[PDB]
Amino acid sequence: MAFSIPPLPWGYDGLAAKGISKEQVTFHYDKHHMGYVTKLNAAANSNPALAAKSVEEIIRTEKGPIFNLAAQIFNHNFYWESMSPNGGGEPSGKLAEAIRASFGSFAKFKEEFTNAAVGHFGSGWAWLVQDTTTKKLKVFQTHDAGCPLTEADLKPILTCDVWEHAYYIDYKNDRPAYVQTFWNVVNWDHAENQFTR
Amino acid sequence: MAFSIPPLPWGYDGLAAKGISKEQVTFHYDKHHMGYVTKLNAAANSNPALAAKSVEEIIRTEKGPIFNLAAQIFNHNFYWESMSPNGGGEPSGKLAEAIRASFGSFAKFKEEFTNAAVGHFGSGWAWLVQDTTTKKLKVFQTHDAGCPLTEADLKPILTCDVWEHAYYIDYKNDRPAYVQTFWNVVNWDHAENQFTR
Ligand SMILES: [Fe+3]
Ligand SMILES: [Fe+3]
Repeated sequence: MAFSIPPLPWGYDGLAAKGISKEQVTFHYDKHHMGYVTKLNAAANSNPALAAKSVEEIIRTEKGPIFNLAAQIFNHNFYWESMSPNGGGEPSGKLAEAIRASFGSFAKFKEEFTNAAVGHFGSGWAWLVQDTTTKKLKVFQTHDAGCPLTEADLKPILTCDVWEHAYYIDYKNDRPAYVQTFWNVVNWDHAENQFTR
Repeated sequence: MAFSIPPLPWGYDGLAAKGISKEQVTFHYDKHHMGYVTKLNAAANSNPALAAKSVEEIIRTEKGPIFNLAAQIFNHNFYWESMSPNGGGEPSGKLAEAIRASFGSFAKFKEEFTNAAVGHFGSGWAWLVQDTTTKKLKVFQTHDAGCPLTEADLKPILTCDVWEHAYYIDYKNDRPAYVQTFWNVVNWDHAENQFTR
């Protein structure tokens, strides 16, 4: 039973106190996120070769509907880890310095990331990524199930899901208020560990 | 103040007895549909030439965010017309015959359209269109704000919005159930009129 996903890092109701409700997290994880696993497992049932590949291996090598499934699996995993009930505020140490050295300031990064997340048209993802050659951090968008892992030199640090299902239950059309909530839950512990390796 | 949209053909609660609630229609129309109009009016404020263009002219000639706004305006206008509190069932007369002449049967058409609507990944639109050269009817998908008017010989007949905001209030993740509701409100009167010209 080929593919699985980790449990939510902080439980179904983990972000309720900070603006992402138990109901919002339940539909998103149980229906959307697990739905991809379900569909991937069905594809894997008749293809032993596919079943033996990691989600990351699939993202790097596959195309079409099967790519979208693995990509969405990784993106959602990374999304839940990008948030915490103890998130928010600004980072410190290595990451905070790197943000300054790439964006000029935290405020400027926050502006660019907000503008990317709020401005994305249709279904997609706002990322903080690092260029592994230059070591520069950048804001980076993907559309639909796009994933920075398909680009040779990009290492994801953080992501915010901006598909409508990520926020529709709590925020309806109001994605700006959702993104403001993302800033209150953003997990700098996870981001720092991604940055460091 | 340059652009406007028609009122809902059948009122905010018009489809509530057939599976699309007042709430769902209110957010879709008041927030999403009218939101495009507001954003297009802001672009038109400083650009008298754009302000004097029809939405269809913009769809055929402009590119980028301004295209997306006009195309979404047209597409949503067409969507509301594509439904009716008196819709559902099967067409009659000229359109019913043309459906048979293009798909082999109404059932086959319905299967193909349902598969398109349900299967569309990310944000988009399922359409019935006519090729104005061959006269043949086809199921045709657009992604994001894509609009059949950008292709020379396609005339739209009907559309179902499959952006998550179109169904998320009433149906959450369950797009299949939403598409089944679409079949109960589909407006053959609008379809027939688009077909005949
Ligand atoms: Fe999602
Ligand atoms: Fe819509």
